[PDB]
Amino acid sequence: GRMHAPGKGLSQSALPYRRSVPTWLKLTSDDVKEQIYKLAKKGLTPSQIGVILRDSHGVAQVRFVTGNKILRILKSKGLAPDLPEDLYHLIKKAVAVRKHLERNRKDKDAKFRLILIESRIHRLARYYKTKRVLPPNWKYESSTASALV
Amino acid sequence: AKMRRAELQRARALQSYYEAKARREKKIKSKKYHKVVKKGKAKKTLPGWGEWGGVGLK
Amino acid sequence: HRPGPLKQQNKAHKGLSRV
Amino acid sequence: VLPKKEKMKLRREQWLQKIEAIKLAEQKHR
Amino acid sequence: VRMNVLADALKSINNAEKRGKRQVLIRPCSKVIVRFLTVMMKHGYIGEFEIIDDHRAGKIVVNLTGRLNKCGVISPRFDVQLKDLEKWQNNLLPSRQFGFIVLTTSAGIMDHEEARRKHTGGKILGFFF
Amino acid sequence: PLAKDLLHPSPEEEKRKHKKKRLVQSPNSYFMDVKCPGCYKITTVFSHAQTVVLCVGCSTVLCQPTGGKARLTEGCSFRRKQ
RNA sequence: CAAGACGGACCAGAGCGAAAGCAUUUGCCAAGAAUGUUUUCAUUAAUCAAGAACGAAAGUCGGAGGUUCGAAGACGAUCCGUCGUAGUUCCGACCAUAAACGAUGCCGACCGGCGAUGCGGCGGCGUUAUUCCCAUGACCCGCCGGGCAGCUUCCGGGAAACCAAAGUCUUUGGGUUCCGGGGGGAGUAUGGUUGCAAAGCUGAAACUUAAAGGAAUUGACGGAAGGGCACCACCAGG
RNA sequence: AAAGUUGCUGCAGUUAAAAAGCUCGUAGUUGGAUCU
Repeated sequence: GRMHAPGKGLSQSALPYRRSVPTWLKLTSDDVKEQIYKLAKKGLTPSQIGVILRDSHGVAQVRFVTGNKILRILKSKGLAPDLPEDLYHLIKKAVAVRKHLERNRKDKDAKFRLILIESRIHRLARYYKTKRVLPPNWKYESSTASALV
Repeated sequence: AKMRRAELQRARALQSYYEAKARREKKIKSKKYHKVVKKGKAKKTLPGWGEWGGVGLK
Repeated sequence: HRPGPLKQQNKAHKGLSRV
Repeated sequence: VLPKKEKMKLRREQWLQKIEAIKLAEQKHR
Repeated sequence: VRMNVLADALKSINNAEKRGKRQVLIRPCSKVIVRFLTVMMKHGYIGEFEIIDDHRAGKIVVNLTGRLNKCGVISPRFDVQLKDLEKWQNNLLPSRQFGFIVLTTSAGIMDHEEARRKHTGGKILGFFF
Repeated sequence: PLAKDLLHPSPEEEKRKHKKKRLVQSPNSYFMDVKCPGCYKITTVFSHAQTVVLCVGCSTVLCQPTGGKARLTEGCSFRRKQ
């Protein structure tokens, strides 16, 4: 079930059993990696890179073709951000909700949802501190939240 | 064909009334109500429409 | 006399120191 | 209907009866 | 959430057996589940099974035969010293002949008779009669 | 009743089931190749694409994203691929 | 003409929300479930002592406004009526309690049928947008997913009412939280703690008792009600 | 000891004593598959 919602939905992606590249795909691994590099230089999150490569160029799975996932490809070249993209999106949402709250003080629903968001932030920050992605002195603070975005 | 269509529409309406009554009764958890209903179950050309239909004129 | 089912009776709500 | 004491006794007795029947059936296989 | 997939497998098999089904699907597969099913196979309790391999944790389709009365997990995995083993079967088995405590020992996953022959103890996983 | 081979389901049942709940899960989407009406070029487009897909040479909108399957522009030709 | 209040009928078998709750149009703002997905991360999760957010109504402290209703109160009758104080309305602080109900923790698996409904998606002839000039909306058929709610059932369970969970339980172990231990004394005394207050949270013992309680099936029973008959009953009469 | 009226083995918590107003809300308890 959902981590803060009462929903329990099944919807997700289902990978096929064939891990082999299809015969009709003529793109080599380095061409796909060059597309990844120019897309990241356009300023795109790895999720957006995967969606664009799936839709327009027909690359179904980047790891099945190149052998590495998008974040590792961007990391080896060095075009990867300091904080991860899910934590970035959560902190951006928390900043937006806090701005809405400072303009609108009666919205107790917005207060409850902000508490939900920053609890999700605390769980993800604990995970990233445990596996050494974030430095151990990193801490999410309310005023420092907009400074990260 | 169309008669079965009208029959199905009537069936939908009747099932609506029946399911409304069913939910209303299923909310009731009092034992006296269930005991009484158990006792009850164990116990068991036209003038008009067209034009002015009258004596003076039709 | 014992009242019947038709009779209205509502179910009750249950609510020194050692020295 | 009937008290739970002899229902428990009947259930455990019939269970031991299936235990003995399957024991004799499995002993017959040797 | 889902913890102890062996419990889920054994409950699924027991519920399938009580309805008089012949064939049951088990997800997810595991090494411990396959070893337990092989142990029940060698004693002639759950017939035949086949492992469907997708690129996830797999599934198992098991051919039930009819002899099995109750297969069950024991959670948590209690340590079974070789003396204590005797007590354990008097707690779980309805007789001293049939039924099976399954132990994981350093000699493998096996039943209590074979663990007594190999003279070793381990963690209790279940029982089936 | 109570007698069927779970190991060998028929194509109609395995097609009918949810994409995760099959014997082995498999997607329902596909990659299809599209010819623009104003050109001859081949574009490989995901069936459930979330991005609007422009022609690399003509810059004509091939498909518009919807809730499920993508909505092709009228005039475009498409073929199922692989 | 004005002031405050409130959004009926449509309005449900509906929907949304963590709960309390939520019904005039329009615009803005920031959230959200489900669905779809050959995106990404790759165990990041489940459950709660501590601590914190929200919490109907009534209530308390400052303002504003006071149409209706209205605790108290003044009158008139003898559970009602006239007038109407605090309040009910808005803003800012508190209080944190309800039959705050499914008198029914949360997360996970397995285990019958049916045809209805809300949202999303997929496939498909047809009718419609005064035969619509292709799509699109509205209907129609079927399927899939997460829902709300029914009917049915020797799945099993229960003391029974009944429950598709209140099942998979003496054949007794998926994970974890709160909590009861005969009836009273008694939510009392005492101490602590929160609160401006009203009160809230925590909470005994001495003693006393043989019961307390839950579920269901039932004869007789002075009577009571619906009818019918009779000039040894009645109306009008002799 | 009977007693499964202290219940780890091994009780219960709709209607009998009993599930917290509700959810975010650290510690402690539990944690998917995989390496001969």
